[PDB]
Amino acid sequence: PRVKGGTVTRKRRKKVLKLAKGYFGSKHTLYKVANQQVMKSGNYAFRDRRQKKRDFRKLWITRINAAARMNGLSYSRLMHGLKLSGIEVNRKMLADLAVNDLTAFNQLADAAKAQLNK
Amino acid sequence: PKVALYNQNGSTAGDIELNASVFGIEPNESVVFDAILMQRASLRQGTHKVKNRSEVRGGGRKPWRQKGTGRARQGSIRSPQWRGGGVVFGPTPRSYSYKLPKKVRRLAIKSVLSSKVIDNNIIVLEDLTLDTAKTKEMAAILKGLSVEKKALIVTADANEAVALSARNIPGVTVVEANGINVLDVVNHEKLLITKAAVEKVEEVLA
Amino acid sequence: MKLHELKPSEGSRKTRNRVGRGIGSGNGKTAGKGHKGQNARSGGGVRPGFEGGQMPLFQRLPKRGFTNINRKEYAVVNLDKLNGFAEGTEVTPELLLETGVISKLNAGVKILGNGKLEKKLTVKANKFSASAKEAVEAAGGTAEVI
Amino acid sequence: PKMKTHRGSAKRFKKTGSGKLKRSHAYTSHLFANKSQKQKRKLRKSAVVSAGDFKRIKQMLANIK
RNA sequence: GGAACGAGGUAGAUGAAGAGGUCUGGAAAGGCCCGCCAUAGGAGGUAACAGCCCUGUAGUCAAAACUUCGUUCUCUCCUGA
RNA sequence: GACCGAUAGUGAACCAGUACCGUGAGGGAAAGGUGAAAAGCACCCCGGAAGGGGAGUGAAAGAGAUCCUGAAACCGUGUGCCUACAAGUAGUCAGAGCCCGUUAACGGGUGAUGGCGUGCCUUUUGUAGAAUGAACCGGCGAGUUACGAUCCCGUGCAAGGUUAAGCAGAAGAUGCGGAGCCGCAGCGAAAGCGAGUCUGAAUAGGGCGCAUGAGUACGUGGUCGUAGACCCGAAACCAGGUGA
RNA sequence: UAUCCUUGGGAGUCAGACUGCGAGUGAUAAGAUCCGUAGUCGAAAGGGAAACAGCCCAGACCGCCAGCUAAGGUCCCAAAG
RNA sequence: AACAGUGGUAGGAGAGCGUUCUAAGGGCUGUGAAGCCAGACCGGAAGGACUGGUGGAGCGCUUAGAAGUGAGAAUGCCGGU
Ligand SMILES: [K+]
Ligand SMILES: [K+]
Ligand SMILES: [K+]
Ligand SMILES: [K+]
Ligand SMILES: [K+]
Ligand SMILES: [K+]
Ligand SMILES: [Mg+2]
Ligand SMILES: [Mg+2]
Ligand SMILES: [Mg+2]
Ligand SMILES: [Mg+2]
Ligand SMILES: [Mg+2]
Ligand SMILES: [Mg+2]
Ligand SMILES: [Mg+2]
Ligand SMILES: [Mg+2]
Ligand SMILES: [Mg+2]
Ligand SMILES: [Mg+2]
Ligand SMILES: [Mg+2]
Ligand SMILES: [Mg+2]
Ligand SMILES: [Mg+2]
Ligand SMILES: [Mg+2]
Ligand SMILES: [Mg+2]
Ligand SMILES: [Mg+2]
Ligand SMILES: [Mg+2]
Ligand SMILES: [Mg+2]
Ligand SMILES: [Mg+2]
Repeated sequence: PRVKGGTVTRKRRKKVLKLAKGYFGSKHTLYKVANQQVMKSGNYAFRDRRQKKRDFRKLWITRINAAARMNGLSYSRLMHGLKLSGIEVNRKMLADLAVNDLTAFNQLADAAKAQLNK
Repeated sequence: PKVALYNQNGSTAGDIELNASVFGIEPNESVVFDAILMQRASLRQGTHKVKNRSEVRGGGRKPWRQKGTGRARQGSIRSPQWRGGGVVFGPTPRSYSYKLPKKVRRLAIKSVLSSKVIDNNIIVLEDLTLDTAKTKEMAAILKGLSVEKKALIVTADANEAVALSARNIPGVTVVEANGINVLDVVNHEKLLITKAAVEKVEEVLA
Repeated sequence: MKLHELKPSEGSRKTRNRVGRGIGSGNGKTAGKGHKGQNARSGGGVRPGFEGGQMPLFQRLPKRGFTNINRKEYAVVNLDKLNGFAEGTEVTPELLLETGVISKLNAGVKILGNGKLEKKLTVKANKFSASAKEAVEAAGGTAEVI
Repeated sequence: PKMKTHRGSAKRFKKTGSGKLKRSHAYTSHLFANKSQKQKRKLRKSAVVSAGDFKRIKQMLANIK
């Protein structure tokens, strides 16, 4: 029996074009360039899901350093102080304190400072 | 195994012993599967063909010179990448039939008959004699025997009166003892065999 | 079995491999033939036993022997086969052929002396091995050549 | 169509009981002055086809019993 | 070369049984509830998918004329141990 | 009919060997569908007409003659968000603001700004490559079939296994058909001998075998042989014709 | 520590590249050429060397707005003296 | 359950998705089938549903079988733009 091309080809390509909504010009309209961009977007999305975890850690460290230097400590020494005091609060939470509850952050910073002066 | 021996009316006239060598064996499912595929393949007509690039009309000359035109090089307007061109491969007339070993054939039919007995779908009649060809008569007989879905009727010899009475009823097939076969028996839910026909079938298989 | 509940015996059937149907199949693109060269071409490859121009093995070696027109082949029967028969039977080639002990007569039946025979038989055959003749006679039988 | 036996090979090989191929030795035609008697004694005997070569040419002798 | 007869081919004939009730619907052949014919439940068509609406089908018949085959008869021919 | 269903199937579903092309031999297309029924839009309005807007017919006119369905490229109209200091393989991750409200989901649309980031394919030691291929969209377009060989797997029987043609039968199953084929015994070039046999002067040694045994029929799958043999592509060769 | 061998089925490969080390050819030139030896690439994404197949660190089944380290770094671009 | 592993070209092996047709069961459909057009749903992937719009008569599902069975590239062929 003969198998006509049928509707399978159009269905598959439409799915890709729907994933390409919002792409510029032909990249949301033409299957080949759309297909390339959707494939390329896949590699980028994977890469960036791993880069996300570095960018936010980078952001937290920057914020902690600013708040630390408001207590007369560099980030290096603050983190060393916390480790000596056994504090396991991570940089996401330290950054949160620095921004949302600065008094709490200073308490942790003072704890670190005690250990450093020991 | 023992089964009830009926008459056309539908009353039980006691029982009858079927030969265990034919109706009592453990159905070999694997050989039944093969028997069914083999038979259905043997029914295939296999009359299908396409035209390859040699058979398609025209296409002799080279569409254009090999070099210089800037077109892809082509050899014939009936190449398989051309619209209208020859098909690459595709259906060609062939037969699908093949043969199983005789013993596998016998094992298949024995398995299928013994399976009928396991499901209580084997109706044995003292005899089946119709006075005249009359579909009404046959339909009444089948209702008497509580035959609802398809049924295969197996007579010992050519029974013209029965064949004509049952010909027109959907899903009711009439067969001589010689003509019984795996696909027919498996297809039809009930097996109405006559006592005379049972011995003829046993004679061959046993 | 039901026509709507058919199952093949496990491992009796496999699905054919279809090459050149995309990357994910693993036989996409080059369809298992690697890259270029004679072996990858359609109807490619050299003839059986060709060695690239190195002299083929068969041509390096010398022909041997001849075929005898009058070559006789005997349907051989060992003593263990005769043991299947009953005592007092005269085992002729006609009896052997009918009972299916031998499939084909060829130039005749030859009895050979492999195995044991514990039955008195009147073996009639075209040829006997020295061992077979002794063994048939040793068990009280007769080994008549015919 | 039936596969055709390689007739040149049929004249050169012979199947053994276990399906190996028996062959003659090369260097057994002439120039025997240039070969030591030890070589000649040994080349006179038959040999078996190697595993490497057997797989290359097994199909050429398929029809041979 | 000629008759008689038989079976065919080249047109045709006849041919059973539900507008069943009801529900949607432009339109029932469909759904639901009931029947009936069948040697006929092949098929096509009919306002949606029909064994019971039409042409049909199974079955049984039909040829002025032409044509094919067959069997008998006529006719023709014929000694061999 | 486990054949095609309008790029398919005949080149030709249609006024097709036609149109067209060629001096000629010759080559050689494209092109199906209103509706159940023309009931094929009376009449009115704009217009020279075409084409429209009503009104009627119809179940439907968003079925009105290239008249079933009507995808994508492509061309437009309206606007919710953004856009005139910006360096862009155009996305992706982060992210306010504004606008919406879903297959109700740690929702949808847009995206100021930040980080990262040189298409796809082929061919290559190595290609973002300034090496090759693709204007775009759609359809079509490439390991198949027959017959043999071999291996794995499955099944039947098993020192046995199996029929071919053919004859009966639904173009079937099946029944009959044992001719033939493979295996159970091998060794030798052969005569021949035979669990041995060949070499040899040899009860010697050694080779190949046996003792240390499973084959066969059918089916599926892998590969191979012969066939165009995975598909496309030469420059040429030959044969018969057509042209001064 | 968990490979190795025999038999059989199916392959692909025969253009290699650079880096370190031991040599030849060359001029103790070449991103040159030809071998030995180890690695990486080829067929390997991630981090570093500004960019940079072959160098340094290290092997991506997948998610996380968690942590510790490698090479390399910590004045600003740009995480950290 | 524990432990271990899970980059990959040529290539080998396994398990699947989907398309057309057939058989057998069981269904859907004029109270609207296929196709087409949306959507924020589902599955590990190929993919599968549900709802609404269009459409106006055919089509799924389960098991098995058979293949003209899957396209983005061939200066591919044809059509449209
Ligand atoms: K190459
Ligand atoms: K169409
Ligand atoms: K295209
Ligand atoms: K002339
Ligand atoms: K390579
Ligand atoms: K609707
Ligand atoms: Mg296609
Ligand atoms: Mg031709
Ligand atoms: Mg691969
Ligand atoms: Mg290539
Ligand atoms: Mg040479
Ligand atoms: Mg009538
Ligand atoms: Mg009638
Ligand atoms: Mg309709
Ligand atoms: Mg056509
Ligand atoms: Mg219609
Ligand atoms: Mg190069
Ligand atoms: Mg090139
Ligand atoms: Mg180009
Ligand atoms: Mg170099
Ligand atoms: Mg690369
Ligand atoms: Mg890993
Ligand atoms: Mg640290
Ligand atoms: Mg900094
Ligand atoms: Mg195809």
